[PDB]
Amino acid sequence: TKGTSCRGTRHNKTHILCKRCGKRSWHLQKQRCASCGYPDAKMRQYAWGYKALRRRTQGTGRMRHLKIALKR
Amino acid sequence: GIRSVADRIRVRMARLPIEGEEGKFYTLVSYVPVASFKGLVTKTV
Amino acid sequence: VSLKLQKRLAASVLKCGNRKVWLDPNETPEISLANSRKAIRKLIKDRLIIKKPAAMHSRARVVERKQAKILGRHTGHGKRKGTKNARTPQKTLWIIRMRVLRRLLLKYRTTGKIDKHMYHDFYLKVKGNQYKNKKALMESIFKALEEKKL
Amino acid sequence: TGHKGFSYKLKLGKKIHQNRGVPQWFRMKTGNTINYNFKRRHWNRRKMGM
RNA sequence: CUGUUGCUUAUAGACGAUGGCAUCAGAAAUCGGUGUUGUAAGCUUUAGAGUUUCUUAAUCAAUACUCUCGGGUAUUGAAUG
RNA sequence: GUCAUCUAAUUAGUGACGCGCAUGAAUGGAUCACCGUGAUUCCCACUGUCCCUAUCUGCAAUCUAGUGAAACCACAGUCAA
RNA sequence: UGAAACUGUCCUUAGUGCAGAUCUUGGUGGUAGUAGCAAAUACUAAGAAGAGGAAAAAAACAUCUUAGAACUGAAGAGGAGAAAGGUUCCUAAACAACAUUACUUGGAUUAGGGUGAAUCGAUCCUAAAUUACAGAUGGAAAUCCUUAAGAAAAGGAUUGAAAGGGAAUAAGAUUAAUAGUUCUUAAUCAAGAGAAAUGGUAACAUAUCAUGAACUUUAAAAUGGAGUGUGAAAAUCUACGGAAGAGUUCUCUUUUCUUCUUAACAAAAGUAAAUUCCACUGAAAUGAAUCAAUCAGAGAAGUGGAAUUUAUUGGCUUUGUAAGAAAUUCAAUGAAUUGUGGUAUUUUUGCAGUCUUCAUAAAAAUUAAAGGGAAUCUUUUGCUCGUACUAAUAACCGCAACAGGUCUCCAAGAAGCAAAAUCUUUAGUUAAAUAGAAUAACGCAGGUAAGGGAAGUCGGCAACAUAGCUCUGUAAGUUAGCAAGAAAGAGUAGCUCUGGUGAUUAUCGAAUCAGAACUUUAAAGGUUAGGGG
RNA sequence: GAUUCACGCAGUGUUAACGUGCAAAUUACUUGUCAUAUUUGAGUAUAGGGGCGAAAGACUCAUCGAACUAUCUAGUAGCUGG
Repeated sequence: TKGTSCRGTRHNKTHILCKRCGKRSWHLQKQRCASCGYPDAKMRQYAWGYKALRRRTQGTGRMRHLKIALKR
Repeated sequence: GIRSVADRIRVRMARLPIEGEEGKFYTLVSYVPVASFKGLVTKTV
Repeated sequence: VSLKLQKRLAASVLKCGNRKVWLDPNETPEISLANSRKAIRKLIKDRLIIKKPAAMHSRARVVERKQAKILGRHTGHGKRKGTKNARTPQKTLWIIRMRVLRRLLLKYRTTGKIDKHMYHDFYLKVKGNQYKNKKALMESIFKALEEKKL
Repeated sequence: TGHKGFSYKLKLGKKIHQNRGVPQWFRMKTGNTINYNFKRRHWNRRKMGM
């Protein structure tokens, strides 16, 4: 009963939406975000996760103010 | 019920013209209740 | 057409189930135009929609078996399926008897037939399971009083 | 659930709003390839995971 | 000539095949013969252990008697007409 | 293993004997009353387990209308020496 | 065929030649119109809509209405919630694709509509636990500390429960869909505005009354489980009297069935059960009492009182709300009725004592009282967020409309010891991976069998057999408690009767036990239901 | 921390069904068990040479005699295939 039968009770969320990165990676019991490392002031980035750097970094968003400054 | 039917049944079926098209006919089987089936033969009513 | 909406709305108005709603089979066009509870209420008033009577469930057979049981017609040995204590609990028989016998002793003491000393002696005898029923207790009380007066 | 937070409910409504197809007039534009919305989902097919 | 098709066809049969009849065909009732079970439903039917109400007549009553060797079934893979 | 006993018949079971390949005392020795979906043997009863197979029902398998996969596949597919 | 770039020679250069790598990616065959589309008892006739039952039976036909026949059987295939889902909810148009045939159906396509709160929850408090400034530690990231280390916080910071604690709302009606949320009627709560009381012997009592600060204490919020007795309400059953409607009726049946109801919040005609206290009196010849207990000169029993509890005021009947509502009929909006009981069963909610622990079975927000004596009725407002729907043999998790899994509330009749098996009423559904014909083998599921009875087999594996209740009877062994339902034997049906067990003072009522004639197909066995030594 | 039945639950047997299944462990009967060492929801705590374990090397998201995921990494191969 480690397969089909055991998956009946999976109705309790572990992760909910985060507030700084917007992904469903906020661990409720741990009270931390597994992706952007919330509470932590610095954004969570690792050199072994080179793809996770290119998924969310500078220039992957709107660049609302920096686009004016750099062009200036 | 669904598990049993009467041993013998007497019916009367009448050939009548179809209301819409006059070329064709249709049969109407009706039920004729009788007390006992003894001495009953095929009768053209 | 599909009168599923009318069958559901009629049941809600009639406060019955969908199994009791009767929609006229010869007036399907008129019912189909009724797409609101106000129109359904009008159709009920005109008897196009009727609340069917509940299926009859008669207790006549059950009653006539109760009377035969009262006279003892079905209470044999081959009709009993529970133990003796299950059918007639022994504890509750004792509860009734103690209430019956102690009621009588209290009545005799307050009337004046027996005093507090003879009531006390008869109280413990009753608790000790000396007398089977009410008649056996009144006999012993009468016997004791006669011996006292002799 | 019947009970939800205010912010979560608004993100539920947006997911409802984004589950729509291309309007017909947008499909008549010159040099238009956007005929179907490939980000569409249905409740019984894919769970939005939120 | 032969095959299909029909008898919701059999002496045959998983399907094909095989066998029979095809307007003097076929099918169906009813009907008699032949079997199975065990004596139908009715009643102002005679036995009924007892009981009740009238005042001694009703009524209730497992079963049981006569009509009743009754009633019911019987090709569906039974036999006649 | 040897002697009894169980059976017509006992590498099985039980009771005894013990120079015991290599039993034995909190690595616990001996002892069993209740208890056990625990291991083993024997009686009574019952029976298609069997002598020895017959037969009944439902769902399939068979044929048809609609619908319709997969494993596998060098090429393929009669024998003797 | 194709419609815009390309070729030959010489040098140079290289991502330069494929049949294999279980090679990578893409496409496609035979198998093959084959295996399958067989758990959840089941569908039929008439009519409507539709292109969509035609036809030499092409034997089958999706949706909707009616009728027949049925199943889930009220611990449900019913009515609702928590989590999870997220628009799947309602309606209309439409059927290309999807629901192993089809679909006019759909939880599927398209377009609209839909979630209303001072009283329900979140918000407030704290539990296990969690996290900050300063401090301490570390090369570092960071770790420790949660009131101890602090010039921080009368006393200790943040978070932590949509099942713990918690100010206050109900009945009827309404929508295609929302309703303790809208409408009508009727209420409640919080925050505001306009030298200081009597009575009773006492327990204690008085439509606000009748002053009561700092400070301190007490109580509530706030506490296991089992078992027995019982108060009250509801459901079922039943007694008397009916009113209205319905079913049966050539055989009877003064007959069988349905309705006869009432909220929050308050009032006080009448009247209960249990417990604890108060006054008088002083118990032995000891008494009082329970199903059991248990109690008394630190004062029993008696008599008279006081208090609290009994799902809001004050428990039940009753009253206001309130009959004007709602239910059952009748007429064509208007008319009628809406008594009184039970020494019966179950459920719910309280109460009283008893048993049990090497188990003693939360805290705070918040409220009231006390000790002390410092000081001298009307009206306004009640903000933020959730609220649709499923909650599962189709809306959640398993790749799916998966026989798996997933926490709860309400709960009718028969029969019975039983919430068992079996049948039914209210409600739900007749579809839930397609059918029709034939009735071969071999199968899966359920069965029976002459005579013999384990000879079958590793092995009584499988199946058969015993099975309820009453009475009699019951061994060796034993830790003396058990073995024991040991083993073993007998009885049991239907009908007509008889007797025992009570209450009120002749009337009324309960299922339980015992016995006797008679009859037959000789009686637990439909279902449920120990094989023994 | 007695004997049993029921709602439930488990998994003793058939070594039955199924075994390109209803199901990547389920179905039917049989059996056992069915309140105190009981069953169960939510919250909470324990994390990789670590945890948790009435102890089977069992369980730690179908992965356990050392999880999952990414980097070192195109790890090395006297061996196999092209």
